[PDB]
Amino acid sequence: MPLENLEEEGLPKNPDLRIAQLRFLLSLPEHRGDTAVREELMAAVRENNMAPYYEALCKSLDWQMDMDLLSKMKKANEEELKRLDEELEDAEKNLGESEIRDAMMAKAEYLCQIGDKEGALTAFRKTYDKTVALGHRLDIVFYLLRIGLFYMDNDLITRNTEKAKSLIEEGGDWDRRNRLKVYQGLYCVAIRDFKQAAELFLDTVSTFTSYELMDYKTFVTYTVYVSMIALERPDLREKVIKGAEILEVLHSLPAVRQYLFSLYECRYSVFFQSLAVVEQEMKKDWLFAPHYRYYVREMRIHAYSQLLESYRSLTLGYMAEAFGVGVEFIDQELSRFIAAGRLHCKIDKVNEIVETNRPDSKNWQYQETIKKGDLLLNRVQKLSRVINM
Amino acid sequence: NVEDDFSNQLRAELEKHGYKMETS
Amino acid sequence: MAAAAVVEFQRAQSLLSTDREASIDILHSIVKRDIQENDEEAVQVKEQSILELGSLLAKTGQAAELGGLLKYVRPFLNSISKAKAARLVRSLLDLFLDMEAATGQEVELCLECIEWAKSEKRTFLRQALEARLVSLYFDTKRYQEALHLGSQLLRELKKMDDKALLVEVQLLESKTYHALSNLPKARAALTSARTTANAIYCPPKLQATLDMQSGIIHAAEEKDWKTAYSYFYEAFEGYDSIDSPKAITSLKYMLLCKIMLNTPEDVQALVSGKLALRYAGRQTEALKCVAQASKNRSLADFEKALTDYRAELRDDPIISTHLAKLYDNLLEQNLIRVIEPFSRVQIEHISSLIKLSKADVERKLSQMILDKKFHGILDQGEGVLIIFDEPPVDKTYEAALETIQNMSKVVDSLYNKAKKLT
Repeated sequence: MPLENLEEEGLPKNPDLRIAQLRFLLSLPEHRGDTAVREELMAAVRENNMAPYYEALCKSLDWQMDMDLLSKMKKANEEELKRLDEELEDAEKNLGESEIRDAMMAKAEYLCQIGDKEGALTAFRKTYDKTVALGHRLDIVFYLLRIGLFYMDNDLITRNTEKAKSLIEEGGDWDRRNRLKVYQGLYCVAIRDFKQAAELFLDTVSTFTSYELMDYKTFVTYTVYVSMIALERPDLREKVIKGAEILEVLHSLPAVRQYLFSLYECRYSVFFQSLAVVEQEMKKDWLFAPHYRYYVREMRIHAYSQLLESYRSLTLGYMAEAFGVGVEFIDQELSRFIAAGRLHCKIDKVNEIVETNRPDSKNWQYQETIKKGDLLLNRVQKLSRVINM
Repeated sequence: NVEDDFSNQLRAELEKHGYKMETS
Repeated sequence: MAAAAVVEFQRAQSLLSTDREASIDILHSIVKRDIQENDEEAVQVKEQSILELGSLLAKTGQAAELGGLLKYVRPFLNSISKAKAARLVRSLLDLFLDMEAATGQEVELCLECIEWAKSEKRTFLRQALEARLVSLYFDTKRYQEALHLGSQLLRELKKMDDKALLVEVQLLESKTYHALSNLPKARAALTSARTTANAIYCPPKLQATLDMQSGIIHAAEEKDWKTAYSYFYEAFEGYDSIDSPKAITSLKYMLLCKIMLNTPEDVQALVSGKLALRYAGRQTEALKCVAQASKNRSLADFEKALTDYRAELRDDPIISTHLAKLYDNLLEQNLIRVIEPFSRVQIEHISSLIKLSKADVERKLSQMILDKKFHGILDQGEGVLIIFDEPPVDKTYEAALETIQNMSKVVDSLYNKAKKLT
């Protein structure tokens, strides 16, 4: 529910989309009352084309906030904060079992919606300790977590996550567990790693509740793309197409599945078509990192990797044809990967034959041992002098 | 190295052009 | 008594006398009157009403009259107020499902029915309607919906249960989840099914599903083809009295066991035309073509057949999984004999043994190398296939590679600690 705001706020942020995108982003805060969260989200971005207000930046986004939106924003943020003050006060005096637990709870849907950290830090923590219906506790801890993600503060988010971790096994509700997987994953992308995020994400696909989450169609497409950056072609490909995922969903996967399918088929020609369509639809609607490099780079090597494994020699003429991308472009894309050490092939362009070093036996490994060794040794020589003195 | 997405965008467009004419 | 005495005569008369377009008009008016009826027993009248309308369900057809007529069966069902009655109605539903109409109509009629059974009256009828909706959903490829409908019910009918009709929802669930590729869920539905079913005594149709369903679990999961074959025979015998989509799924399976054995002759010996001819089309022929293919030792026969057949693959889990094993196995057999005496074997020679074209074998081979299911390499620069001993890695070095990595993190830690000295 408040999760719907981050994905929309991603839309002006990413480089596949820009200016129009603010009008849609603006509509959601009036409707939900998420208004405080949106205002907060402008600061978090720190200018990548955002801030649709008549208050400031009227033509800079070429969209603006409405007058009703402004009065409602103020009304909603103040009401929640106002209630919070009195409930915090009244609650202490009476029963600790009942009164405080209820009072914090009453605030809590509203408190996350506004995204106000300060009021939240004290109120949220008190509820959890005292046992009641176990499913209820889990739901509540989730609202505390939503506030911290909005700012992109590392500290606040990590702090929030820990209370949930303790609680989840305690309740044991596997439906509720699945929610904790999504929050961690957003945060995991937030630092950098899609790789961590991917592992969590794959689990969430099984059992799904759309409460405190956006929608099930949005998430499945996210999960298959994030899985892919982490996982190689054999296992992910088999799960999405041959398994349940496309049949049940009733088609929203086609962009990401096409991208995996080409590798399986050994017709690279589809791979290159699939890249543009997946990039805009699936990957880039994200507040937490609309950063193509991890996705794109990992997929480009996976495509080459299988081709290199299957033959000791190839022609250029075959490579160029299969991909369909040009001779120069294929060389250029490769230049990064070989140099980085993702791959290890060469193209003798002028004679149009490609020689491939195989990944088999001690030799490929000897090359490898040395690579880890040089840096290790370098760190060692520094260490020997510093400790000794 | 890293921060590839920017150049990547340019790579994708040009590549398509080359991709249509050449492909089998 | 009214449903039989005037209604059946009047319906037969309108249809016999004046044209099929003319009668449709009379027919609408007759069903409206039916609500009230003029019954002297609600019980009897309702069993017969549902039966007479049930002639229309069987076609199934896509007429205007067909959609509206379907609506009438639902209040009539609630009013029936007899247990024995449920089985009758089930059969008419089976016939609506076997012969396809539009996707949308078929799903909605069954959805609406589930909710009304619940409103007016017992869980017992609500449950019976459910078996059919879940069956039809796997064919439509609306799995997500099938999962929600079947899972929800289970707890509620549990305190009710002493009755034969409830097992059937459990039987149907297992099939839909197994096609879905959710083995825990399929196994769960199986768990419920044999404990509840007790002994066979239950309607011939009910017995027909009980025997058929135990066979699927045994064949795919536990790999007991012998026990599976024997199950399928019993089931077949029970299916002959009715026509349902369930009856055709029984025909596939008996043939399937033989193909599995890897004697293709047995398959040909066995054929039982009794259910097969009714349903004849693509589903009947498929089991024989697959057998032909196994016999020939041609990948191509198998390859062609599989594309057309994919709707059949989706329909039942058993066929999809075993055909994948067979295709893959066959490729594997053909390939082993080709590599084994020749290293740098000619492309024409692999094309010829497998029975494919040169382009097609190389493509498929690419995938196989990656899996490393013969530990060779396809050399494009001569267009020759090479099999040699080229084992991936070795044990000392592989483990050592991981050891050198770990040390790198340790020396870093040592660098942090080390800061304090300076």
